[PDB]
Amino acid sequence: WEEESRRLRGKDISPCRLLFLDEAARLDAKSIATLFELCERLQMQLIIAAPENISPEKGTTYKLVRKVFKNHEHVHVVGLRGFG
Amino acid sequence: SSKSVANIIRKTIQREQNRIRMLNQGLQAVSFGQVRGVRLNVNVRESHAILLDVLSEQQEQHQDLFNSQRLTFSEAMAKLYQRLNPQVDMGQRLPQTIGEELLDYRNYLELDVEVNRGSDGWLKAESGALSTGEAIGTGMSILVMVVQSWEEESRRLRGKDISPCRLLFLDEAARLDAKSIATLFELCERLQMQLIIAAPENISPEKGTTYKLVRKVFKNHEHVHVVGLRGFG
Amino acid sequence: LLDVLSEQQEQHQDLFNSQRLTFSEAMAKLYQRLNPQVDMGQRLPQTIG
Amino acid sequence: IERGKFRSLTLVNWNGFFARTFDLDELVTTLSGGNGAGKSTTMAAFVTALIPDLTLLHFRNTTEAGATSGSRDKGLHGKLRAGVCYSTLDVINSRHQRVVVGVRLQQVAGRDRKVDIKPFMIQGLPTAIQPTQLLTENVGERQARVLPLNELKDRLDEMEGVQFKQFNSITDYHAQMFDLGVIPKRLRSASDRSKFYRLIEASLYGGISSAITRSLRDYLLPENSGVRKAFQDMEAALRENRITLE
Amino acid sequence: IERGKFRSLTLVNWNGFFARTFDLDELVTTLSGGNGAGKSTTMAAFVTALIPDLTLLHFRNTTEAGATSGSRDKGLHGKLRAGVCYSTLDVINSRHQRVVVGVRLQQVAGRDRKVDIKPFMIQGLPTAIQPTQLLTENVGERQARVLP
Amino acid sequence: RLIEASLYGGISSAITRSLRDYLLPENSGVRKAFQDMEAALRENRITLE
Amino acid sequence: ITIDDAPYFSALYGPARHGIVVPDLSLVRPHLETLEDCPEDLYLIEGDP
Amino acid sequence: LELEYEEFSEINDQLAAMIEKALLVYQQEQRPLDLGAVLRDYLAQHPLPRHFDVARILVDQAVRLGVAEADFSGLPAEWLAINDYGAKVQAHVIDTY
Amino acid sequence: FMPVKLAQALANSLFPELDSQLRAGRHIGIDDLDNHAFLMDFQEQLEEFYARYNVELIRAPEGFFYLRPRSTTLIPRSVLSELDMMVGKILCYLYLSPERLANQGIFTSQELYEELISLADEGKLMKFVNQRSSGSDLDKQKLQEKVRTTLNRLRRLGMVYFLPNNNNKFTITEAVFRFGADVRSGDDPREIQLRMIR
Amino acid sequence: SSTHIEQFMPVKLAQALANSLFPELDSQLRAGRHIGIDDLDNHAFLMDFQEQLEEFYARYNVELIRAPEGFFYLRPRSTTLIPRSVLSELDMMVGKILCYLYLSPERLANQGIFTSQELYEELISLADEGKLMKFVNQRSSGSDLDKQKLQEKVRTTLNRLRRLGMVYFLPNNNNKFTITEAVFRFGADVRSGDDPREIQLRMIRDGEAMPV
Ligand SMILES: Nc1ncnc2c1ncn2[C@@H]1O[C@H](COP(=O)(O)OP(=O)(O)OP(=O)(O)O)[C@@H](O)[C@H]1O
Ligand SMILES: Nc1ncnc2c1ncn2[C@@H]1O[C@H](COP(=O)(O)OP(=O)(O)OP(=O)(O)O)[C@@H](O)[C@H]1O
Ligand SMILES: [Mg+2]
Ligand SMILES: [Mg+2]
Repeated sequence: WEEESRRLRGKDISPCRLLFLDEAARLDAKSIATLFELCERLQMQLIIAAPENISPEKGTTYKLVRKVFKNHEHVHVVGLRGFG
Repeated sequence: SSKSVANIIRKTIQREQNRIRMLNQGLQAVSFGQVRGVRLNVNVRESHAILLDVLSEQQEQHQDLFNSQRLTFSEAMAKLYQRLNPQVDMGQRLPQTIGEELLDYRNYLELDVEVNRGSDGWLKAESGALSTGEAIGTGMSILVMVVQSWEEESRRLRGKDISPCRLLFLDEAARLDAKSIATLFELCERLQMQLIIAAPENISPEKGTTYKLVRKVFKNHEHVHVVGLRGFG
Repeated sequence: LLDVLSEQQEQHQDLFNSQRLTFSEAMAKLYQRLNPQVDMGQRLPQTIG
Repeated sequence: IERGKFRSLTLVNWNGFFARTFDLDELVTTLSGGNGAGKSTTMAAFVTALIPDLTLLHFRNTTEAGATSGSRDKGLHGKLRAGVCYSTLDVINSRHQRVVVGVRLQQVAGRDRKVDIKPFMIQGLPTAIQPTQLLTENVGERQARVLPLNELKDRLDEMEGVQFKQFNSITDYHAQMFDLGVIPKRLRSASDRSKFYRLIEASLYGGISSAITRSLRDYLLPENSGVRKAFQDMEAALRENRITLE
Repeated sequence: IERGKFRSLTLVNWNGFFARTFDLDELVTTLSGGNGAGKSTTMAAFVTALIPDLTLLHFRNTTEAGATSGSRDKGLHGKLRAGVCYSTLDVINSRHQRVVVGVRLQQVAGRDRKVDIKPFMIQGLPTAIQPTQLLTENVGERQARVLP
Repeated sequence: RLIEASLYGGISSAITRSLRDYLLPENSGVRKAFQDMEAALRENRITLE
Repeated sequence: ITIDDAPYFSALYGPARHGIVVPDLSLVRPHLETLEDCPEDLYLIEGDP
Repeated sequence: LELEYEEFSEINDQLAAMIEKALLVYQQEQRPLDLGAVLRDYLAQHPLPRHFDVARILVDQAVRLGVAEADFSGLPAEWLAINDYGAKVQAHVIDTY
Repeated sequence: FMPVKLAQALANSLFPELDSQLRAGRHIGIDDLDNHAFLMDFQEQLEEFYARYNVELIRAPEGFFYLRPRSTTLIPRSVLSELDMMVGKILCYLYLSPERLANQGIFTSQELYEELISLADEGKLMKFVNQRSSGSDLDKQKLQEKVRTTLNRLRRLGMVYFLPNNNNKFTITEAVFRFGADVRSGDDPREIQLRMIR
Repeated sequence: SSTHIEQFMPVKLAQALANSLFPELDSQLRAGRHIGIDDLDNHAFLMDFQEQLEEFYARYNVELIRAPEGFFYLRPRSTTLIPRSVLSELDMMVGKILCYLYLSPERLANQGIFTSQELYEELISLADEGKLMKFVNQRSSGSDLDKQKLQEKVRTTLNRLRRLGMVYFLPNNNNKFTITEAVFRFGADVRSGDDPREIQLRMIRDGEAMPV
């Protein structure tokens, strides 16, 4: 699709690239390594989700915890880092 | 005639309600994400409740329709049911079949599944209104309901000293978090029910037996190397 | 089929002595013309022509 | 008291498994390995041995978990290998009787991907003999030879007290399994088989099953005859008279 | 040429989120947490802000994937709270221009669980302004309010 | 379709079934020449019918 | 009851198999004189039904 | 408020490093490897709560080295004990490197 | 090709009739034994069949089936009158608890006429008949005539079943809930229904 | 074998119903639209599966009919599952005039493009103007306001005939339009040179036409 629109687009704009994948836990370490190298070679952004932190040494990560609180719900978000 | 039929139907209904209520208690306080309990809600349809009451107490008002020997009992039941709730239509089907439908007690009951989610009360379980793990956990709950019911059903046809085996699966088990897996283990253990779960190594349950698999090529053929561990804990 | 339609009688009659190409076949595709077995609908697909 | 247990699962000459036996846990057994290692294959073996009905058996991929029938391929053929294949279960009842139940599998030759299946059961086997030993010959070659049902029948009949039963219909096989307490309900008819398979496969893929949810009363409530047969007998005189008149 | 990138995602008054902003990564961004934490909800908010066509949006469970169901409920309404809601994206263009696209979402009163969407776009916003603050008013002692 | 298939992951049934429609782009130069032949073939259809 | 205990119980209860359980047996004493339509030998037992 | 942070522990990676270095000798000499003996010797070097993880990691490293030719004999292997408190292992000896 | 079960479903003798009815906008309740069972059995395929028309086949949570057209509907659409929704919301209110003891499920035209006149505001009543009207006998007669007319329209929709005789007495079906209010945790149906009627 | 389309339906009929053209066509047909030779897609489709469609619709107690001029339409029976309606007498006047216009070789040079004014002029040339005016208003006596009212009613009925598929307006000009062969149904009372009464009886017997 990006190649098709080369004619219509202005010369100086390259469109953004982004994809998703839910339940990433279904993939093993080798598969995720393959996926990361593919997407980085293509300048492709990814957003993935998994119950457990399946990607500790690449990109950014957020941890979500839901708290019941005064008869309603609230989500607490904290970041994670590769090394400490 | 009349009252006695109503009494047998009522007792059958009562026994089913009580058994369900007993099964229902085993599922209290099961934690799956924000779900905290599961129930099988049993209710009686109105159009049949009034029919059952009429057959119990107003029989002198309809005895003409019951002792008329030109038609059989099931036909009498169908005709009485059409006399009540007259707006009901009949799909050109024999009154005999509608009668036998009225004779089957199950047709009087309405069944639902409910979950006690978060701050809210009891809600009907809809897949689209739950996360992934909550859906998996609820499915397991209903499945154990079915298994218990079937074992109670068949025991009257089995030897006095026979207890059937119980086993269930779970593929791609990595979708459940540790807390949910603890809940599931507790359930199956309390139910004496075996489990076989598959996960790409992401989960390492300490209890039970574990098998490590690795696929290789040997003499130009696919071969699976297998190793096992057990007894920890 | 593109070869059949492209190359015309007067020059290529000397070429047409091959067993695979003839003029009548364009009308033979009238059978295929009536309805191909298309499945999913968007925009507008219709026929061999 | 003392509920029965499944003891082991054995595969012979499946894709990636020439001869493998898994010792099942009393509570939890966990299969673990990288993608494509063969986990789902083992569960396929288990269920196919449990319910050997080719009309129901359909191992669709986990992705696209809920779609229609779609292809004509049921996904089983590719898991076998050329030659003869087996899948067997080992069970211990409350009576502590050791019973071995299983099926023999073979790829039917042709353009299409079809399979042939035959159930069987063995009783009275000594505790000292394992299934893999029964089903293979240790010939001089590097790799053993899997022996067909003829050799197996001859080999078993030679044993003292061991009985080998080979079934012609699935109904008989399920009847025997129920009588020995291997399953919780005796699968009277194809509809019962379908519901039992629904239960198993819904557990396998996971999630709130649509089919279970639709027919909830059909699954959770037993059918009671008492309310009916009285009225069938009382109704009999009229039924016969009506039929005679017609 | 330098390809464009998504800088961040913002949610306001969603189910469980009052006002939260996720800063995306250049290559990979991961969301973790126990079941029911809210990961799939974040995915849904992003895609809704990308394609607001309400005829298409249909958030099935991950189980039952690939089954064309025609479900009675598309699953979006329940992910929203009462009152006004937002979902916005910040993007850096190849021309190094900051543009903020988004949608205003709002439940419809009535028996049918319907939803209203109104897209919008902002250009030229100073780099120092955060969407979380732009979309809220500070009322009281650190007890901000959302504004239509 | 593209984004949803990515979100749930895997071989999307709808994508593969119509792969031509998704991958191959359309060309206007082909259309400009085919306009004339389109008129002609329409006319032929008319007659045939 | 199962088939294994059925013969035992049938032998145990003998003719009284088809009696009625009634926890007092004094409340029937007034009703009893009215029983002109009943099997020639009626059995009554006391206990929690 | 402003986002906080939390960090991971690399103890298991270190454990994998010690085990792989300790095990490399078997391949280099092509010495037959028995999981029973190796696990029994190696678990003695750590306390009981950590045994399970050590066993898992050791198996992960060991299976990459060759195959066991006995697997094609049709003869199942036995469950060997590897420590007190009752832990067991099942594996044929690794012969083909 | 075509899915086998879809071909089976539309081959059934009941389909033409039900098709005709549905296209008209009729609602299928639990009363219509055979039609309701047919829809229950073949829903998964009928939904796909009608999606080809840009029309949605919905099963209400109460249990009744009906069609909802999209903006791109292939079926010509039509729309109810204001007085029609007024009467519909009244019928939804009458689906009450004391109804069981008050009428045993069978109402009369007069119940609805008097309820409508008592509960609605005069201004919208005049807007219904004609703005030039003012509290006159002929206006009330015209309003009665219009009430009978719209009630027959609703009977066509399947909302209300007339008892089979010339007199105007009827029973209310569950499908009337389509006019009803939104329900929130713990809210009383009477109050919310009245709140919308106001 | 079992689970096989042929058990429940002919293959050609299922193939037709699965086509992408069917819903459009079905919808239209039910609404009373006539199908001529110009809308190729539809016409061709009809031709290809004629008998299957006929058999199908038969289920409804309706005849899918093919006029000699090559146009398709729906004729309901007395027991029809689908409602049936009749055209107004003004529609008939405009219909018979559109028919004569189609035949007229004198105007064939227009290439089918006619103007509302030409139609109106032809109509008043043939029918009794002052007596026809009675239908517009009971008091009409040739006043211009009443003449404009007549022209506006003609404009309205002509628009109804367009929905029935009997006439097509130009893409950019609404004062001009083109005819189609479907108009020949207005000549059903005279295509055979016989007793008008007997013809009329035959037509009412066939369900083609009702009196007023
Ligand atoms: N029907 C089949 N035809 C051909 N190859 C198959 C078939 N079924 C499975 N395979 C292959 O067999 C190997 C094992 O597949 P299997 O589904 O058992 O893997 P797995 O270990 O369960 O994987 P995962 O847990 O990641 O789904 C894979 O290479 C798969 O491609
Ligand atoms: N439409 C809805 N109506 C009501 N509650 C909903 C709805 N959608 C999601 N929820 C609830 O919101 C919470 C967040 O669900 P969500 O799927 O986003 O979580 P998650 O962290 O992605 O979980 P999982 O990884 O198990 O899919 C859960 O409690 C879910 O039950
Ligand atoms: Mg798998
Ligand atoms: Mg989720």
